[PDB]
Amino acid sequence: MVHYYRLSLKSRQKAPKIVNSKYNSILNIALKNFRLCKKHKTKKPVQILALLQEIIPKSYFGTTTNLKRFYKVVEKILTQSSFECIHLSVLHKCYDYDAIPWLQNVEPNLRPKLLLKHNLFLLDNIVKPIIAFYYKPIKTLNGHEIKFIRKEEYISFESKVFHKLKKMKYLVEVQDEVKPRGVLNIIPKQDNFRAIVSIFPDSARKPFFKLLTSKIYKVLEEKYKTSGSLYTCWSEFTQKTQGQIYGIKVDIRDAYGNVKIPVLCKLIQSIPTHLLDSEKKNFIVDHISNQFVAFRRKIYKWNHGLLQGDPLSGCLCELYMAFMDRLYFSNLDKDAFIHRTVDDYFFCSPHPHKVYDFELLIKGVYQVNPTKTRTNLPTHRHPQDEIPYCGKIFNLTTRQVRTLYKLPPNYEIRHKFKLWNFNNQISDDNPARFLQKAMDFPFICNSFTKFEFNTVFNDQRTVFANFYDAMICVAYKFDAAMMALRTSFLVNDFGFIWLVLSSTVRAYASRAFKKIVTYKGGKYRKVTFQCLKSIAWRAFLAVLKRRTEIYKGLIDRIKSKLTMHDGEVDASYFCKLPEKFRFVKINRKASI
DNA sequence: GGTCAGGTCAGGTCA
Ligand SMILES: [K+]
Ligand SMILES: [Mg+2]
Ligand SMILES: [Mg+2]
Ligand SMILES: [Mg+2]
Ligand SMILES: [Mg+2]
Repeated sequence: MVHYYRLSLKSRQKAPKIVNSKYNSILNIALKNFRLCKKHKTKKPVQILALLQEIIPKSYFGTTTNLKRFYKVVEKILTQSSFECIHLSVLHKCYDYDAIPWLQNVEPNLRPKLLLKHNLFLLDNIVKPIIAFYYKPIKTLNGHEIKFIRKEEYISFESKVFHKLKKMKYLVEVQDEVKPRGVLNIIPKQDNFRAIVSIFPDSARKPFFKLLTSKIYKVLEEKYKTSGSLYTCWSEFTQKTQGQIYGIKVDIRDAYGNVKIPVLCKLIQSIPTHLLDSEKKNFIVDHISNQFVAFRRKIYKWNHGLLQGDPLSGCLCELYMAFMDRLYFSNLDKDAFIHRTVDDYFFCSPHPHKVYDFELLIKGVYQVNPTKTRTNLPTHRHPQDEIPYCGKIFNLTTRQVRTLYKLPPNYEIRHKFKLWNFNNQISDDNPARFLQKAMDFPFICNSFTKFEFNTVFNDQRTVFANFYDAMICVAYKFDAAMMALRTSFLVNDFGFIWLVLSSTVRAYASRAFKKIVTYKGGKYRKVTFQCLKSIAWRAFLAVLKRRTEIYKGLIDRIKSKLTMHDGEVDASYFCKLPEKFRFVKINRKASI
């Protein structure tokens, strides 16, 4: 059946004027207060919990323990992440039914269900609605994190930039009631406004879009020869060049916006008809040449480049950019190294003047964002030996590369992991499936690759560092899952935890070992399987020590094989958790 | 049973 209740406000319901006859009269006073609360002054200092304790009479809850149990899930909603869920069970289970006065008159057998129902009501009709009334939730796009802005200042931000967009031709109204492709959302991006579109779901045309994008990636393969895998690029470049590596990374400003629809349409028509049929060709071009979008119940045309959020703008922008930089890429200096994922260029060469020339070559052809550009060039004001590109960190001097992590200060790492799956729901009495499914290798698979475990251009100690960081991530995921077990499963009778923990350390060590042996490097000495597993456990402890009273049984059990080969490993790094992970917030508390 | 090939689901990466 269904054992999950979703935390997102999306599923909320607009409160009725009166209680529905099914629910008890008590709720109405809450409802009344809610209306009063909505009418109440919209003071900018606002805490959802305080206002919420006023509108909801405590008498509904009866005892303070019952009330606190309910406001715990309210707090969870205030601190929610995308896709997060709780068990519906938690809304009735372990509630002191003797305290609830209105329930006391009713027969005990029906008390849970009724309670459940009523609790459900108050969340969908009051809690989620009032939160949505005072606050607006926007995805940070860093993990599953959700930032809560005051509704007023978000509407002012979105309308400010909406007028800043109507004034310029970027957004016009074509006003012929043409069907909206999707709804435009404006979601803050530091300085930039990052305007995107949530397309409306179309299942009938989705296979056609997939066919189209497949054909376009095939024209990118057949023509404009693939630039090559970044791993082998870096490998051959570091092996062939012995001198100091000078490199620059540049971020194209509004890569999708500044594409020219006329040029891209006439480029789409250029494709030979056997690789793309002319009827399909015409579809591609009139799709991208006519982009119609619904804003505040109004429809507008988008005439600035490729609309972001489309199901065919990515492959098209790649087609455009890759064709457009063919001249440089086709033949450069044999010494030189260049690579672009999408909108992000990375160029390294022994000769500094060449890197300088490349910066100015790209800067003239396109308009860049100058804060995002990173280089070790002496002429630049803040040269760095470590340059970040494609979710990795390349140190040009050391020639070492390490996984890049994006953890702002005060960031709560629990956001990074999706523990709840509404399509495949685990019952509350099956904690083992939840914890296991959380610890399946697929989530860290990206970091268990050649790039991070190769020793061809990576030092052995840097291989150790990458694996240690990956295991730290795994452990934070484990701890988050444990908290989820305690918050919603609430299964106190749990001893299966250690089996999953140990099995996962074993298996991840095996995977990293098998990928490390396959991509043996010249810098490779001897790499223990045993001390790799031991490093996994020390990485765990670095995280579990953050909640040592709650975990002390487990951590003391862990301490009782940690045997660490080669003198280059400092070994201080493995005992103390890295500085990046020390300040991430592992306790959730309502900040609104 | 042991491979494959297709398909599906899942969680992660990049921009
Ligand atoms: K960016
Ligand atoms: Mg970028
Ligand atoms: Mg960009
Ligand atoms: Mg991660
Ligand atoms: Mg997915």
